[PDB]
Amino acid sequence: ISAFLKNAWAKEPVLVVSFSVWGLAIIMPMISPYTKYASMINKATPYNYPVPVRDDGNMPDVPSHPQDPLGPSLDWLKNL
Amino acid sequence: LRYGLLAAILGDKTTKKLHEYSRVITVDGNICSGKNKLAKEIAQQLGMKHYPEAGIQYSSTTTGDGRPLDIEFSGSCSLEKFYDDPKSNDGNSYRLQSWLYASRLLQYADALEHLLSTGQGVVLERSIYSDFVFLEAMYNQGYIRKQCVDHYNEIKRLTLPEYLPPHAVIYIDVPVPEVQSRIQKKGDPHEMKVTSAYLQDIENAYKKTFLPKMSEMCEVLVYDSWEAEDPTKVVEDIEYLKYNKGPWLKQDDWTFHYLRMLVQDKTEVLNYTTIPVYLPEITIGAHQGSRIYNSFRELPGRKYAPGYNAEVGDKWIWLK
Amino acid sequence: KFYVREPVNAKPNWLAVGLSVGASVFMWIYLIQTHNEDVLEYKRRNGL
Amino acid sequence: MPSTFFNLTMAFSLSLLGTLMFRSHLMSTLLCLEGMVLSLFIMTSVTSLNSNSMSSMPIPITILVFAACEAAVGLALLVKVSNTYGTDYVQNLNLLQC
Amino acid sequence: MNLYTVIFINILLSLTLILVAFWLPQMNLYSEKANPYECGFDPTSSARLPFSMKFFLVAITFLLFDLEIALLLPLPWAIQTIKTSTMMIMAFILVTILSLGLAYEWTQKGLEWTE
Amino acid sequence: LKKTTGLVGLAVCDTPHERLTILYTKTLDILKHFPKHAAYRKYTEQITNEKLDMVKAEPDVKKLEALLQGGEVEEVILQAEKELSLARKMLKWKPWEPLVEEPPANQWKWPI
Amino acid sequence: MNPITLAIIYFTIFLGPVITMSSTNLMLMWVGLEFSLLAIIPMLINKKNPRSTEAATKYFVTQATASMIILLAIVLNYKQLGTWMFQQQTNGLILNMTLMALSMKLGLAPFHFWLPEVTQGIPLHMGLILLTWQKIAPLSILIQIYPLLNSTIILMLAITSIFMGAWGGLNQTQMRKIMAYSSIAHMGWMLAILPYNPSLTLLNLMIYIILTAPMFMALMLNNSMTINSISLLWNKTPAMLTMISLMLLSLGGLPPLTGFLPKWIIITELMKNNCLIMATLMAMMALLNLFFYTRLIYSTSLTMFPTNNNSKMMTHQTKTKPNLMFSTLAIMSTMTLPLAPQLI
Repeated sequence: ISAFLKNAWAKEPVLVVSFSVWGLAIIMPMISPYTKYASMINKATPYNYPVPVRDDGNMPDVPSHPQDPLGPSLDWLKNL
Repeated sequence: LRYGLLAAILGDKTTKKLHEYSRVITVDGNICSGKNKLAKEIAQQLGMKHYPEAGIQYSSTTTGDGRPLDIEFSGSCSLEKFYDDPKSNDGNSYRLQSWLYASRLLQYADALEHLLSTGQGVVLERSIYSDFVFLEAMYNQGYIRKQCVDHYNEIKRLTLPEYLPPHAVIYIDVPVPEVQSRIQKKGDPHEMKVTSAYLQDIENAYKKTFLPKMSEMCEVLVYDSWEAEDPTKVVEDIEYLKYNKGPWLKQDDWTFHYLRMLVQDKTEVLNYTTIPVYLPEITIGAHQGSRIYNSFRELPGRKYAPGYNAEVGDKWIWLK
Repeated sequence: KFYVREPVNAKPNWLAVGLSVGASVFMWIYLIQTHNEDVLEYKRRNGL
Repeated sequence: MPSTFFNLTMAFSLSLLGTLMFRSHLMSTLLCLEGMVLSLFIMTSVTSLNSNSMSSMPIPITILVFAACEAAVGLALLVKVSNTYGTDYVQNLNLLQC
Repeated sequence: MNLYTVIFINILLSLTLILVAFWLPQMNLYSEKANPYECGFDPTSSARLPFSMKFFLVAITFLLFDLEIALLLPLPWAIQTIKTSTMMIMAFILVTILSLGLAYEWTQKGLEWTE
Repeated sequence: LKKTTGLVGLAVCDTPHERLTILYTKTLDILKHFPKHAAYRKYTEQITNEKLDMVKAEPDVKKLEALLQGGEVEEVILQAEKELSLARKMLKWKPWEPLVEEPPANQWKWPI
Repeated sequence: MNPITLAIIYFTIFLGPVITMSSTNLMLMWVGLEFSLLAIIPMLINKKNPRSTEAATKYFVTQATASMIILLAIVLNYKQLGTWMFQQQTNGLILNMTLMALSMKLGLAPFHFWLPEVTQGIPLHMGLILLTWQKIAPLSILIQIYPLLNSTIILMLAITSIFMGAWGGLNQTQMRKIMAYSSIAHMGWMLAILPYNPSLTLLNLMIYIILTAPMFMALMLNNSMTINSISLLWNKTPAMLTMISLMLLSLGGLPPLTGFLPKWIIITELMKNNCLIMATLMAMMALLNLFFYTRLIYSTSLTMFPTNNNSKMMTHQTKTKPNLMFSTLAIMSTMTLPLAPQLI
């Protein structure tokens, strides 16, 4: 009903804008490709000490030093 | 699918049906004034439904076979007995008046249901709003007692405030001498006994309590007899009446829905006319009551529910 | 023909009648099947 | 902590007493109910802060939400009482004795 | 402490202004002067009589909306969560519920003042 | 159909000719109850007959208004209703009767 | 009410007790109680007359005060034990406060005065809701803490409720007030066995509901809100007299009818627990209820009071009100004693 939508735009633009922004707020998170990083950054932020684990030889993937190649990497955030 | 919240949700809205001539028009006047002819012509010309004045047999004619029933079933009252002995001792006067008010309330419920369901207006001769003139004339002439008047007022207070008033009221003013002359000309052996004081009391009530009150909320049209004749003029007045008054303006779909639900259950409509106020004029007594009730339930087409009487031709009972 | 206002229950609600009869038949069939299956399971569990 | 909680308990008890003993105004009783709510909210907040039970901090806010809803309903009833009688005196509200 | 000090200083400054205002000017008191004001004619009734409120419904709606603000205010900390999907769903649902309540009142004519 | 009358509070009628005929006929019918020599009866019958003949002759609303010389057709309808009500009031006032009472000797003498 | 409002208020009414019954957190149980309290008031004050407003205000003030006391108990328990649930180590005074506040919400004597008035002031269907559905949420909390309740407090409340209901019902010519006092008596019985066997409390609740709902439906059939009004049943709707008589006698507790089983089994369990004196007093004073039910039976079914002339117009009309539920519930409430072992 483009005629009705139009009359609404002419007489009551405020409500038309309100509903348009409502819809855009609902939609944009789904469409956007950056929505994945919103939670990844929050996970990356370290608010608590990373307690080390006791080595036992069955831990080939968890690094031993902060500057080791292994472990999670934040270069994706460094160049976002 | 009886009307209900489900039907209202799925459609069947009153405001949708209402049109220009979806009104309630009430014709009033003293005895023998032309109400019947005026109402019939107004209804025929405007397309509305005519409702002949509710009488002692309105309920019986509207329910069951449609035939009138014995007076023991239809109220144990008699207009002829009222006119012959107005100051009886069995309270025929007040019994008749209360029965007539109950019949008028039932007819008003029927009319409102018709209007709300179909949107077609209704033309009624007198109504529960103007019924009290006869009671006031009775009390003024001494035919009834203050207790009877109090009981009538209580039932009216319990029942009347629940329904919308008529859109338009049309009062045919004819003076008492002409009322008397018309009664004599008609020649009813019992009606002719009416005293002129009783008619004057009816006119006094109509002109003192009714018209000023109804002017507050409805559209009132007062005519003399020479204008009541030629009903086309009355219809021409109604056709240009502008309704900008009364409780009909503040109604909406979800007020018409509840009014319709009230008016659709005739049992609920008459619930309060039967309050247990033990007025001797109206109290029956267990023995006579049970006798009459059993005799009534033994009438054809009354033993069971309407769709379940094999004696009157009802069929498929075992699957209903 | 008799009632001025045609009775509200002039004819059977055929949908209601059919559904009620079908529901009763289904209830009985399911009940018998359940009883037979329960007896079989009970005997199998208890070794006849 | 202990003295504070004792004082809060006594304040709630005083508000409950003010609620139980009427004084011819419905608004004053509604205000006493609000005072009881306030005391309970302070008690819960103090307990959560003292325990460092951060996961129980939602509950104080829910208390306020529901107390506010109750207060709104009470004020609507006050509006109805004033419409019916002209004042909020509880003396009038006695039709149901019979 | 730095806050109690400044608040107390502001209170004391206001109180000193009040004290000067009341104990400096020359005062001449009589009933005609001290009587209430009303455009030069004596009031016909007390000001304590009931004063009808035509926006009572909007006031009791404002209470609920204020509690809605209470619920919405923790959002700055909420957005710092790893469950951003849940936080967004909850925020959107809450705001839409508030909008639906406002719209229902609007349509039913609750935002209109009583006459 | 006129979108508006120029006058606030006066709605536009969709049946001007029918309404005017109704009101003029009612005025004539009520005047039939006046005494024959009533000058009000005579003059009002003259005026109403002339206006009713104009309404009968003219179908177009604009030219009907031009003929009636009464502004808008809605104003003419209003004046017809006023005339009918005035006739009803006069039928009770009975002003055709002889002067109710003469003035004192010099009640209207000016300069005194 | 329009459909949106009806849906949104009935859902809240239904949700309150559901949230209370399903919640593990005392605060969410309190939230359910608040849901019920807030959602029911509009339906009480729906008709908008001075009596409706008075009943709504009384209900609101009483129930809000009770909810605040319950929340006090919850918060003190949280302070004591660092948990949102009553434990075996919860303080006796905290549990007593909770019991007293929930008994105030229910309407158990001496916290019973509000109940008959609020019942009188509201339409019949609202009274049905109030006396049936609204009792589930407060009772669920008690049934969750039945190992913690004080037998002395509960038995004092129970016997007081029995006595006050029995004596109140005697003096009433109003059917809604009689229903309220019947509610008080049956709630006294329900609470008497809570510390010992809450399964019997649930059984008594179920039988009470299955008896009360049909009684209110029968009352609504003709809006019989008085003994004189109900006496005209022999003329207005004769067919219901037998079922009304049987339902009233079952509420009273005559053996052959189902309403006996709650009292019988509760007396059995109380005696098993050695509660002879209280059981005897309760069973003895539960006969005033039979008396003021038999008075109703005399007025309605075993005699014929005077009728009105206008009731013939009533007789003329056709009626469609009694649901399929009335017959089911009435038969289940009267003729189910033979199946007693299944119920327990």
